[PDB]
Amino acid sequence: ASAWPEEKNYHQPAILNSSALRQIAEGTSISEMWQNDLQPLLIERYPGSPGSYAARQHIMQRIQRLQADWVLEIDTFLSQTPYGYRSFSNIISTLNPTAKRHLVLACHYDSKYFSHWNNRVFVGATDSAVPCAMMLELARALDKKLLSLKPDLSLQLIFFDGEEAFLHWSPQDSLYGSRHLAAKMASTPHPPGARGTSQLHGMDLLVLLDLIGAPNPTFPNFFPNSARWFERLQAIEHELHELGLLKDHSLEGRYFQNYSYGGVIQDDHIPFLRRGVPVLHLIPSPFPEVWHTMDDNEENLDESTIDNLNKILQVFVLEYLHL
Amino acid sequence: ASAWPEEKNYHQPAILNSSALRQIAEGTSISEMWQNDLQPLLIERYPGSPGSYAARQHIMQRIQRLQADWVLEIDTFLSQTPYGYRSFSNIISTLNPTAKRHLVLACHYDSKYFSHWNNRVFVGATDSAVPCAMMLELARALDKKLLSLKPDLSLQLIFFDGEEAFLHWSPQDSLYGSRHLAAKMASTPHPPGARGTSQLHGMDLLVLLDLIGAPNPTFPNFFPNSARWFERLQAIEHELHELGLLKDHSLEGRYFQNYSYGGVIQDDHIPFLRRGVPVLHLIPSPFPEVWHTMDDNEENLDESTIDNLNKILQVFVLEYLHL
Amino acid sequence: ASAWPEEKNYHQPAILNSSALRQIAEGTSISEMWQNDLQPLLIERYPGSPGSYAARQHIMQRIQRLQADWVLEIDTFLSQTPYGYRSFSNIISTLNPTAKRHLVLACHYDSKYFSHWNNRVFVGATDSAVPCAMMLELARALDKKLLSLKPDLSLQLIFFDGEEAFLHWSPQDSLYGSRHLAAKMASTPHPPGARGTSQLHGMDLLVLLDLIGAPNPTFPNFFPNSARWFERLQAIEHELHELGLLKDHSLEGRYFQNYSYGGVIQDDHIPFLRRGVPVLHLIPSPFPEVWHTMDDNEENLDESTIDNLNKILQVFVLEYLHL
Amino acid sequence: ASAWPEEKNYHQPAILNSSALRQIAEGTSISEMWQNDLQPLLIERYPGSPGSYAARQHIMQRIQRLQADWVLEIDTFLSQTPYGYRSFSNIISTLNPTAKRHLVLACHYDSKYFSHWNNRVFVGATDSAVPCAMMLELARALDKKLLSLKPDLSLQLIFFDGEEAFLHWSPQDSLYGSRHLAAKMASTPHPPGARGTSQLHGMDLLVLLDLIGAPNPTFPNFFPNSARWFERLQAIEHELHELGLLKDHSLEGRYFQNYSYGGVIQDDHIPFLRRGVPVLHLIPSPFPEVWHTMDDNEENLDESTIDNLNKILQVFVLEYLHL
Amino acid sequence: ASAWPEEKNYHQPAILNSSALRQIAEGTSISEMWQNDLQPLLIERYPGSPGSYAARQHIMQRIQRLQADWVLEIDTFLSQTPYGYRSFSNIISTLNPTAKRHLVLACHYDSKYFSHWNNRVFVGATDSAVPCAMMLELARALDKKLLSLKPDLSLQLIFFDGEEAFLHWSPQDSLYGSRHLAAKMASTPHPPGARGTSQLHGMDLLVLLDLIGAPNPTFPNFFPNSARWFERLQAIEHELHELGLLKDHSLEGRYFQNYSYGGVIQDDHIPFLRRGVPVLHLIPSPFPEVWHTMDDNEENLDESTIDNLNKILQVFVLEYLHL
Ligand SMILES: O=C1Nc2cccc(O)c2/C1=C/c1ccc2[nH]cnc2c1
Ligand SMILES: O=C1Nc2cccc(O)c2/C1=C/c1ccc2[nH]cnc2c1
Ligand SMILES: O=C1Nc2cccc(O)c2/C1=C/c1ccc2[nH]cnc2c1
Ligand SMILES: O=C1Nc2cccc(O)c2/C1=C/c1ccc2[nH]cnc2c1
Ligand SMILES: O=C1Nc2cccc(O)c2/C1=C/c1ccc2[nH]cnc2c1
Ligand SMILES: [Zn+2]
Ligand SMILES: [Zn+2]
Ligand SMILES: [Zn+2]
Repeated sequence: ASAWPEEKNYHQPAILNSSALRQIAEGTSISEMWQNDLQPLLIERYPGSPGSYAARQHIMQRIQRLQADWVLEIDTFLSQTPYGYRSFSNIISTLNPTAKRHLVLACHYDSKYFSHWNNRVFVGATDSAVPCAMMLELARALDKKLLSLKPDLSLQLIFFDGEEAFLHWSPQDSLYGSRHLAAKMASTPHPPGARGTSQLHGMDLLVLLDLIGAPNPTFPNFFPNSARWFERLQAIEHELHELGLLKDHSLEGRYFQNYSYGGVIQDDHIPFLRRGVPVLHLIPSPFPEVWHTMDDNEENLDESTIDNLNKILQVFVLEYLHL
Repeated sequence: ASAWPEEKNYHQPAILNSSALRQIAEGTSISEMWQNDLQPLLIERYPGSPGSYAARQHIMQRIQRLQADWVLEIDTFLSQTPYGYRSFSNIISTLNPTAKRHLVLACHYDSKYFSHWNNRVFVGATDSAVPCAMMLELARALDKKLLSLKPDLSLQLIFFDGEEAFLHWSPQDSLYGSRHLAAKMASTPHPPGARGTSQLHGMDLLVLLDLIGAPNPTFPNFFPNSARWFERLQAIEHELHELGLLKDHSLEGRYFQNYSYGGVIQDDHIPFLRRGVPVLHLIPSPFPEVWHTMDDNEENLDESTIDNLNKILQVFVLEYLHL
Repeated sequence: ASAWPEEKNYHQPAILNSSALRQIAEGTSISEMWQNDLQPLLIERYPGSPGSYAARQHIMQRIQRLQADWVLEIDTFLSQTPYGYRSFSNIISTLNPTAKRHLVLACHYDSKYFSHWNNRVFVGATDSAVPCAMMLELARALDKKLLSLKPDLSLQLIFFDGEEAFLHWSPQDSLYGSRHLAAKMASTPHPPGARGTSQLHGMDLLVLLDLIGAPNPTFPNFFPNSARWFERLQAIEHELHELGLLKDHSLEGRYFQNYSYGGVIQDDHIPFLRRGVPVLHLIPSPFPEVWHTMDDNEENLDESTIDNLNKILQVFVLEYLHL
Repeated sequence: ASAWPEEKNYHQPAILNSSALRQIAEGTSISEMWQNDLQPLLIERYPGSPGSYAARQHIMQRIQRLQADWVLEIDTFLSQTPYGYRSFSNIISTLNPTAKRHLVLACHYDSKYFSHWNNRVFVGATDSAVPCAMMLELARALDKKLLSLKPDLSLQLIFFDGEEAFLHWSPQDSLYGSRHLAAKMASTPHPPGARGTSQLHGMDLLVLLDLIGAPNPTFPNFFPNSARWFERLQAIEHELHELGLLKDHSLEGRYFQNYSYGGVIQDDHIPFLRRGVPVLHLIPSPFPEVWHTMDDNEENLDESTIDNLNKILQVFVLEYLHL
Repeated sequence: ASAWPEEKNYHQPAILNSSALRQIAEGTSISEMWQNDLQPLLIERYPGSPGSYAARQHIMQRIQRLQADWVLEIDTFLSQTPYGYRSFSNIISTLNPTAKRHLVLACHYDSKYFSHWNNRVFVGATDSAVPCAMMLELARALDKKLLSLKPDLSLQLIFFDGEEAFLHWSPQDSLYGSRHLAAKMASTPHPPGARGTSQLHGMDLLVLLDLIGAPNPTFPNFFPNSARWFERLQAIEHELHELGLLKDHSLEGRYFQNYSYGGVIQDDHIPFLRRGVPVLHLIPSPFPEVWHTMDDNEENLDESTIDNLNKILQVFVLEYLHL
């Protein structure tokens, strides 16, 4: 072995000064997101649907148009399901695919499948369209600072397909895209040429976005080995606050509260967690009230909470990457 | 047929009086223990390592020098790993190894393997040198009373090796020591000649110590089939306090708070829980802030708390045995 | 296929008005239940025993004599245990077995096995003799209304056998009755004739009653996919309070409090949960103080709480069933 | 545990006098079985299909009409498959089901699915329509004698559904009818009321036919626990050959040759074999030139082979049973 | 999915004229293969070793210089072993990779590991150097005719890696490279774009050469799904002898001895077998006397057998592609 698989345990962020926090907050627009990034994602988009494709395309078009040098893979692939073999398509977007080490942001871009019911269709605006767009926006806003990557550490985005069960939740039916990738990754050597290290050794932290966009969200600290990064999220919230750069926000309705969580939620982090990647699992607890109902729509999203999280998330990242 | 494997559900402590308690609190010396028992254990001691043999060795010397008739074993064994085959040696000390029934205290004596960082070394002072020292001090301090063991019950210690993961947490990369010993014990008639009962039948209660020594520990009540025993710790802690025999201690920071914990922590109790041994898992929640950092060192141990838990554990254990 | 299996996902209660609720409250008798439904069952009744058969007869008898066209079946089977192959018998009681959708109420009629000790016997009053009697007392109290059934939806009761471990709680030694019937039903097409849908697609909801009986329960909201229905028991609890209809009750000692839970409890629901049946697990957290003690007897049951739960549950059902 | 489930190991044939053998070989018509029991099933019959339902009904026509008190049970059921849950229906015809012990003859009434090709359809003459017809022709030919069952033994036919793969052969995609029924009978006390003796116990021996009906076939001795029962066929072939009653039959081309076999064949006996039911697996070895060909049709059946095997078999049966 | 996946089942060879056989048999030179392909590969080449690279590199150069448009992929991939992780590389030479249906030839190119014994080194000449060679030679011999592929059917060579155990042969420790490719192929839509047909579905038949190059070898016919292609290897054998294009060859020691085998040989075909690929396993039985000995070397190969085979294969292939 070498020892760069351990740099991640000692990596510390480069915190920002008020002046620079001001720039980031100004730097993101929730209304360009609602419109250019998000509103096209609010379609049925279950696996194999024409929405999976148009969403898939959408996602790319919007990255493909930034200036940073995003390398875009489509891991199309086949997996068995209760209704038989079916075709899935993960989207990986990478800066510096040799960037030996990577911080990874991820969501799922699929939407559960439901029959239409009294003319209503499920689009998951929280589950998980807001996370997709949040990621899209982050690329957009950080684009100029992200150019400065031509520590051997860059950023990677993943939009998994196939997160939701088709019929009914169970290990055998769920997490199609991330069960695949987790494993295809553990058996790809990194960097090219390596001999005992995989692409999983270069995932410093997997930051997973799930179920985001409802009001009054509260995220637990799930794992002890990413706690310190959670504590950063706390602090970034507290300070963006104390400087007036959050909207409709108060410390008694914080998002990241130093309460921990008992059990585990299953999600696209599990395939990775179980292989030892450190996961920062930004899923709120309790779930949104509209969870897995046709009311998980745009009408019930909370614009101001998304905007605040964009700013929190964009800071955490630049801080982690020392940009 | 004998039903002695049930005697454990109806087992009651013989609770102690305020003379007795004063006497115990008197005859335990956090400062001897710190010098004589724990300072030797504070070295890189991952399985393999010279540390490991030193510690193994240390542990046995300080037991061998006490008067009661301890019987130490060194189950050394092979088992597969991500880095190929490797060798582990558990330490089992036992009084009265025909004591049909045994109360068992236990911990792990390895230290996790970490490369060296800024010429710093991971030595695991709470994970888990302190528990090991605590156990060794308890045998010391109780020695003259343990002699009494020449209800057919006695005490037994175990110091597991290979609790930690070599690479990354998983069923397959962890608990090498305890997984091994739980099997070998499930398959060993107890008592010699028995036909249907294994040594696990003889394990009353497994008290397992992990992650002790940091300030403001809070120990959940994890299992309903050991919860009256967790009540006794609550009650011991209380009296030793109302009697003024704890140091820097207040009830607003009790250690045993009647709080119930969601999930399961993974640890050396697992192989014995899933086979039906009761466990009193003295691990705190949340873990210590220094967990699995190079800061899990001696400078960050709280003498006073460790000393308080000695008294508590020592009294628990005498009450269990009726000494 | 047809979409009726999704109906459960949109199904609303037919909430009842004050006068209706006054009627229901007056319609159930806790003492009748106690005398004629529950005292028969407080015997040693573990699988095999004379108890098990006496208990089994007793249940059907008491069902048999009602006016609604209940269809009792037995389902004797055989399963391996750590003492060999022993023989079990589940009780099903169905209304309108052609009712494509059923709401299911279920509990467990076996008693854990213990050696007599001090000439006492484990009879499992809360675990789970009381829940059996409540389901009984609901079939009686609601009989006139339940007759109306000659939305395609009716009610099944299930009394499971062999819930408890024979020696030691493990996946292998536990839930004999429910792992049997989960499977049996997942492989019985429903409605007869169908080609893609099982008897489980026609479980709207499984209400599992376990460990009810003791003073001061608190029931957590275990699952998001049944939370709306937990909320309804919150609403029922409230309104029946606001109206005088509960005894020795205060809202600061509510039964159903919006408190979600950490890790999963294992119980007859699991063979169903993981096949996708939404579950409502009316078990308390913390368990009763008498859990698996000989003291789990008649003397330690709060008749007054059980009465209050009888009423809450009886309403919950009429509201589901639109009676 | 009791005796009778061991009788099947001490069981001996009533070897039959030269004369009666004539009556037997005289009372079976090959062309009645060809027109009346066989040509009906020479149709597409994969499961679910119209052919399936037709065949299942044809089979019953014939059994139902014979004088003996055959007890018919369809066993419909559901199971997961490479195209999703699908439904399956075994057939079981039983005499004296109170008869604790049953000699059991079995085969598979489905056809394997193929697209069409050349406007040609796969029908499974060998695999396994002929096995089926043979069992019918058998129950006819012997009905007058079977009638005598009003040792506690009797006979049972079983036609399995869904033995063949939907897609490709795998333990997950095959033997749907036998994996099922094995389990259903493993879990079924026999005789009614029993507490340790399943319905497999009373399976004396399992004669499974398969791919029968091409010319010049070879049946290896497969299992030691039935080689005694194989030797009798070897003996039965001989003596019927020596006595003139075969047709077109060399002894230097016997059907039952001494010649053990190396590996196993996967077939509807596995499930019943893993659980220790004595099997007699009349499948040829090799397989017919036509196997899983469009040509496995009626033109390439040899009337004489089949007629030869109906004689052997029916004598095998009557000897086993003491008629 | 449609039906082209079934074309194989009905695919027929374009048998050859005795004019052509000569034309072909003339066209292979056992001696150039012997100094141009075979000898380079006779080197230590277990996985990870420089000989592994040296051999891999040799394989391609030769295919590179060929006229056809062979498309060599390189499947470097990482897997777990008893010595820990380690890297591995499979070679995939393909033609018309858009050819939906392929015929596939394979062997493994690694060599078992051994210590050095009295100055001897293991180079599995039999195992399986010759096979790498025989396949290369075929690609030569026929290139001009392969050229004609620009039914949608073509050809593919696969040289696996890590076929040989590292230590003690076992499922977990063998076929590293083929287990990895069956899975990667199982999950890769073929053709590009499809929605339920994998790359395995294009494998019409996998021809697997192993342990070839001793004298007088008997290849059994292992599988019924491919016996009709074993018979073609007879027909071709037997006709080339009587035409005299075989050397040192009697028809009293034919290789393809229509003789059936019992059990299954574990080898690289297995992962492909249990996913339903049709396999023609050309591994003699018994294995060479040299097997897994220092003596499995050039000295003990039989130039004449090898050339012979070299001729049957090439014919078989030409007959499969109709060329
Ligand atoms: O999909 C699901 N079906 C369920 C049925 C019963 C209980 C459950 O917890 C679930 C469930 C969980 C879940 C977890 C993360 C998710 N992210 C987006 N949708 C998400 C869903
Ligand atoms: O070793 C570990 N690596 C992890 C990565 C993510 C989450 C985790 O809980 C762990 C973990 C757990 C753990 C549990 C009990 C222990 N006792 C002593 N060390 C202990 C460690
Ligand atoms: O049976 C059990 N033996 C245990 C030993 C240690 C820890 C445990 O949680 C259990 C346990 C659980 C349990 C769960 C649900 C039940 N419902 C009725 N009895 C119940 C018992
Ligand atoms: O169905 C099958 N598809 C295969 C593909 C490759 C190799 C094989 O051995 C098989 C196979 C076996 C088989 C076994 C018993 C049968 N009884 C009736 N049809 C039968 C078929
Ligand atoms: O590797 C092996 N070790 C064994 C030990 C005992 C019995 C066996 O059949 C084997 C064995 C089989 C085998 C199969 C294909 C091979 N190709 C090259 N080596 C090959 C070896
Ligand atoms: Zn640790
Ligand atoms: Zn219980
Ligand atoms: Zn070999």
